[PDB]
Amino acid sequence: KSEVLNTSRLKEMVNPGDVTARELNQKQESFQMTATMVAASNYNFIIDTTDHGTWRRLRHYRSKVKFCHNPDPSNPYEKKEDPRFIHEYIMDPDCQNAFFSILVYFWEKLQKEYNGQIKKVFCPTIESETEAYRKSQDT
Amino acid sequence: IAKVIYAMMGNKFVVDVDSNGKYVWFEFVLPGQPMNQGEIWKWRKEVNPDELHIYISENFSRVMDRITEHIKYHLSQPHESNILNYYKKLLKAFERSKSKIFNDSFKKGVIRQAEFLFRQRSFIQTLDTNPHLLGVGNGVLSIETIPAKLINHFHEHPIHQYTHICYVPFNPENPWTKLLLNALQDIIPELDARLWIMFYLSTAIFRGLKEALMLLWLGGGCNGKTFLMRLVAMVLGDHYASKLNISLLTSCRETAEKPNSAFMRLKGRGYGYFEETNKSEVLNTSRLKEMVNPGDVTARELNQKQESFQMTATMVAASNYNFIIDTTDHGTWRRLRHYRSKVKFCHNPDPSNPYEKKEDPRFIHEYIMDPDCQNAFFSILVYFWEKLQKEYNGQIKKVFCPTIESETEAYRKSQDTLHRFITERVVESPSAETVYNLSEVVTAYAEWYNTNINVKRHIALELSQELENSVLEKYLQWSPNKTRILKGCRILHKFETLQPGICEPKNKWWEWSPNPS
Amino acid sequence: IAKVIYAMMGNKFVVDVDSNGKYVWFEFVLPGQPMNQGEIWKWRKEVNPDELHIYISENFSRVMDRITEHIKYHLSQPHESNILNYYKKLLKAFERSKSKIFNDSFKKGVIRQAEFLFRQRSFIQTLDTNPHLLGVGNGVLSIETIPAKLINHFHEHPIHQYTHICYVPFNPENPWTKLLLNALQDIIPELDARLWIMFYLSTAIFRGLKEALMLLWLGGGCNGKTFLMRLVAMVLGDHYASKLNISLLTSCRETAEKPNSAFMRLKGRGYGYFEETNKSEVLNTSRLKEMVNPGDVTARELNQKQESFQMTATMVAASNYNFIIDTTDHGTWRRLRHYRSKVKFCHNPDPSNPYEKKEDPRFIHEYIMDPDCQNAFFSILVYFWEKLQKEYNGQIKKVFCPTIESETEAYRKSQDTLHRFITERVVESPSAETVYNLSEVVTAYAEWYNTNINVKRHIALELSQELENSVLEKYLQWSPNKTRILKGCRILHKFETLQPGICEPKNKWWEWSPNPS
Amino acid sequence: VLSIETIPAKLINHFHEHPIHQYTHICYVPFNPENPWTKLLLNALQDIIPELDARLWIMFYLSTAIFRGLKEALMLLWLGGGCNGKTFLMRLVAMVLGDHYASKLNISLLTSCRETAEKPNSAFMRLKGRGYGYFEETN
DNA sequence: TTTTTTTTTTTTTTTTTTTTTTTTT
DNA sequence: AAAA
Ligand SMILES: Nc1ncnc2c1ncn2[C@@H]1O[C@H](COP(=O)(O)OP(=O)(O)OP(O)(O)=S)[C@@H](O)[C@H]1O
Ligand SMILES: Nc1ncnc2c1ncn2[C@@H]1O[C@H](COP(=O)(O)OP(=O)(O)OP(O)(O)=S)[C@@H](O)[C@H]1O
Ligand SMILES: Nc1ncnc2c1ncn2[C@@H]1O[C@H](COP(=O)(O)OP(=O)(O)OP(O)(O)=S)[C@@H](O)[C@H]1O
Ligand SMILES: [Mg+2]
Ligand SMILES: [Mg+2]
Ligand SMILES: [Mg+2]
Repeated sequence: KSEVLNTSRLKEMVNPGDVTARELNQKQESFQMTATMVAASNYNFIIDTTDHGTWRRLRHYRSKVKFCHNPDPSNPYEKKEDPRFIHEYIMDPDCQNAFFSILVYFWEKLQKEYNGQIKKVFCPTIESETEAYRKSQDT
Repeated sequence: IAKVIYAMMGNKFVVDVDSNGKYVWFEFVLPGQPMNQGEIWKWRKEVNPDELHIYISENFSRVMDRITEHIKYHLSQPHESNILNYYKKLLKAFERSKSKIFNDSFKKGVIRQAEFLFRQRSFIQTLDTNPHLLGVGNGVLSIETIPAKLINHFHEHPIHQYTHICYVPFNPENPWTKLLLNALQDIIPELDARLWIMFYLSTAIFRGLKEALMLLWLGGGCNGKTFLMRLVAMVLGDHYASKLNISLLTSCRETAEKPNSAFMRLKGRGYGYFEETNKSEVLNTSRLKEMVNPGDVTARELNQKQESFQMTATMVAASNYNFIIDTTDHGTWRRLRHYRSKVKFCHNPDPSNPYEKKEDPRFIHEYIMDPDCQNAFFSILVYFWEKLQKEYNGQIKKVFCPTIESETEAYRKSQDTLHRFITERVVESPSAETVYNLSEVVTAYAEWYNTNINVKRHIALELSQELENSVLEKYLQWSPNKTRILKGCRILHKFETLQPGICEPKNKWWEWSPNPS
Repeated sequence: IAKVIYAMMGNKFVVDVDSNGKYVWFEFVLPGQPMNQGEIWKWRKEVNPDELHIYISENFSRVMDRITEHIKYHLSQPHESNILNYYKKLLKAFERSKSKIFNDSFKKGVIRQAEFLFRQRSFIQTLDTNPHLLGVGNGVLSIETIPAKLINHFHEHPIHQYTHICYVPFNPENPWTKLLLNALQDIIPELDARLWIMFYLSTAIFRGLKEALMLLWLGGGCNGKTFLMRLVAMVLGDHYASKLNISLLTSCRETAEKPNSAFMRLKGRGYGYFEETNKSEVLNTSRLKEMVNPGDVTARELNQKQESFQMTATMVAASNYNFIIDTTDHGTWRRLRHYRSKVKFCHNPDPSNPYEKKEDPRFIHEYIMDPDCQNAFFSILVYFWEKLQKEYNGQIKKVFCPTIESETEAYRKSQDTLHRFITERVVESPSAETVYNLSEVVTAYAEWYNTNINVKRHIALELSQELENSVLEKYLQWSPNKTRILKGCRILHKFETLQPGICEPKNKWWEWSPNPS
Repeated sequence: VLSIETIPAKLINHFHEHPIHQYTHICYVPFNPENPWTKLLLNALQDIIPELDARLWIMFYLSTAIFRGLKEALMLLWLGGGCNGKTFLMRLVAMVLGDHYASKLNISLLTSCRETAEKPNSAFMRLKGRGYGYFEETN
């Protein structure tokens, strides 16, 4: 369901800096994280803060397609599921090869255009959906 | 010597490095050698190659004597000063080396050296990967093609796990098979439900990817569900079937990350069953969807590091108490199935109780100890899986059964506290309006099922939208301050008042009948 | 050398690999050698074959001497130039090899080499598996056929565990047997109950699958329960009996924490007992029915992995505090039997108290360390087991005893909080209408026994169906809003105002009397 | 080694065959009331407990501490106040008997209020072979 | 209830081996 | 000087 969270080890992983913590059964060595984070859910996240910096390093979106097994013409923002589309199509290595090619091509496009600055690109939906969250989530 | 031995008996031994970095020897079993029951025509794990140790001391001696004989024969023929000293020195050195093969330190060194020669890269991780091969007492059974082929001869399949249940082709004429079929028909009266449940159970033989379906059905207190669960688990074997904790799904409790030996279960297993519950159990997403979907999952080796094991076993949960489900998502209530039994065995069965019969006290205490019973059950399961493959091509969701998915949807119409409150307290009484942002309604609903159903921590936002996920939002506009105030209801308390506002099989049912069945 | 040794005395030793992957040595004990008490005619576990080391260093010497005579005897007879050098060289080589056996490094390698020759596959897991064989002080006891036969000579039974109680044929004329029979009869005045209890205790000697039955009996505060409980365990031995903690059966709800050692009892133990409790306590748990049933169970013990073992033992729970039973499962009630003691030994026994006698201070403090007491008592139990097999063919449920199952069913009519409340506030006062939905009846029933009986987490199921599982459903309808509103009755919390609306044996009882008895 | 098998007790200071290994470092001598220490202890002991019958009964109970076999189930607890000298008597016996046969256990154990689940417990141990257990004051 | 006990080591080679120079062929 |  919906989850409540605020700065609870949030900014420590948000920033590209360095943190450190328990290492299984040891003390620590170092944590230089470089991985992109994504958190998709069907329940609204509860945030209770007004820090400008936290909202600065945040993005929000909301998809509008909810496929149905009985899709009528009156439902434009949904279609028919393919049960095998998730159950299979991942086992075929050719699918991963094609997806990897797509990812490499898109990364090269990003490097060519905005030179590695993800925030340099402009998307009307992006930020707008994020500031919409800012407009919300404020008791 | 290691090279000679590898060239000599090298097709029978395989050495591979374990997960801990220790070399392990595997032996290929053949008839006519000391062995455990049911371990024929397939590989086994060996601590040290003992029979290789006796082999290097027994069989190599004949080759040694052949070399000695050849040397002596060459010495016999007339020659020149070469046989004066060279042949004699070779004979002396070879004689001194002959006894070396018997030395224990020498033998250990030879074995350690030949570990590298017998090394075969990429062997452990490809063990039991084929799901169409199942280990059996009389060899290996292949279900890749219909009909399934029993292999009792030489092969090259990487099969090591097994069960000690000998396999025979499905023979309905067997007395034990007929008795089991009749008993199974009696336990579940409906033909269509019987067939559907048997087809679902036959999927436990397979070990590959399967459709994400969960079976959970109710039954009588003395129904006999646990008999079927224990029988299936016994027939499949420990390596493929294991008894998981019913509460596990009901209560996620500690995270999988937290040391869990049950998390090390479901790895390679083909069966996991839930025991009877002492009472009704509530569960929702408490490691539910993780066990539901067939995707690969991690593997927390108790206190050790975090592995990843693929899960494919069939999960079944049987109880005499219902289970509390608190959710509305269609996806969760689309990979579940429900059924209810109707047989409550009695030791004084009057004619006025057709939906029950006399117990057999020895039906559970014994009748599992007979190996013939497991053979018959295994044949039945194999035959049913073959029938499913023939008809629906492995698609369990494709088979139709009217009584099933009807009890399931009936259960879906139940186990919904929100609808009870709706068509108990507000519906049929819309002729008023008292709503404080539905917050009063949320609190009333919460306290209502706190005493009515159960007490638990609440979140205001869960009903902030679930109210619109009902028939309540038929009249809900909002004030200038929004507040989404409902436009009609009546908060009712106490008594108040009503204020204005299938076909029976002919002789055989295992024959499945034609496609309509 | 190892080949010669195995061909010479190889039948006396067996080498098998343990579960941990370490070779283990087993020696068969024969009379005429040192041994621990009660370890005759059966296999024993030995870390190092010490008797073998002295055997290869002493007994093997004479075989060496026979070689020494043979070579010189052939040397004595005149021959050609072969005896000039051949016999001389071999004799020098052999005498050099003579002293090699007395070396230590040489002997270590011999033992390691002989581990392959003496290896016997599938030997540990088939040890102590036959339930009809019991290790006794004077050999091994077989209860396969009536009468039970004691084997005290050579055999091939794979038996390793034992108890140190020497067996003698049952003699009722023995003074210890006479005293034990008299005291035991006085302990339980009822003949039929005495017959029923002894038969149940007789199954403890068995080590195979048994009828699922739980014994618990009540009575006097100082009856003498622990005397009989201690005697059976002491006689039947530690290897087959264990002290079981009551907290395991009375754990709150959790199945097990990640390690568990107490539950790993009953692995080979054929008997476990439960003692007096601090106070009346509830025991309705998962283990209430999970442990009692003959189905196999699995658990983990710390470093030991999470394996399974068949529960094979008889459970008895004697106390003076009545156990709080709260369930409606007829299956659970099947496993349980109840009895009440009626003897309270007193230090001032007057004739006006026939249901008691004088204590014997030395009855428990001593009379146990005497081996003859154990031998006589064990004979009594063994005789009973043969007798029970003769009459009821080893079926404990089919034995008849009028006083048992009568006090038990009277106990069943108790420990029913709901039924007690039924004829307390609503029944006998049905002429009113003050019954809302079942939630209010849940609350009303909850608050009653909250102080009258105990506090408990009142979940919905306690009356969501028990209303139909009662006598109050005769008038149970639902409104247009459903709600299952009862037709109503005088709830009337509290009770204010009125409510409107055997045969004594002649001289011997172990003779059991004829079949009716 | 001191033998209490037969009356009177006999001391073995020569060769024998009894498998005994544990001991205490207190030398044994025949009981002589004429020793100044024997009189000194007896006088103080007599003053500690005034009643003759109680004095006899208590010390007869404590005399069983030498024995190491099975004993009748008797629990002795008694009340005092202030500097009553109770600690003196328990402490004297413990060292006299020695650690191999006497030991001190947590007073909480006596309370029995604490309950132990499936978990290691050490204070329950140490009672093997001993013949004397003494406690102290509580909160 | 982790917690710390449990785990998990943790000795792991070591001796030896060979030679051994002398001896005695 | 080479083999034990
Ligand atoms: N086909 C059958 N013919 C004869 N007896 C049967 C048959 N099927 C079941 N029984 C008996 O009826 C009972 C089966 O129901 P139960 O086993 O009591 O129900 P359950 O689901 O197994 O829960 P349990 O076993 O009570 S914990 C057993 O006593 C069986 O021996
Ligand atoms: N048949 C008998 N003849 C003589 N004395 C007996 C007999 N049976 C029991 N006693 C004695 O009477 C007492 C038996 O009752 P209790 O021992 O007080 O009750 P209990 O169930 O044994 O509880 P505990 O464990 O002994 S405190 C013991 O002192 C026995 O020695
Ligand atoms: N028999 C005795 N002869 C001489 N002095 C004694 C004797 N018994 C007790 N005392 C004195 O009284 C004191 C003993 O009392 P305490 O040991 O203080 O009290 P307790 O009851 O043993 O427990 P504490 O120590 O007060 S918590 C010592 O300081 C002794 O000097
Ligand atoms: Mg059952
Ligand atoms: Mg007792
Ligand atoms: Mg003091």
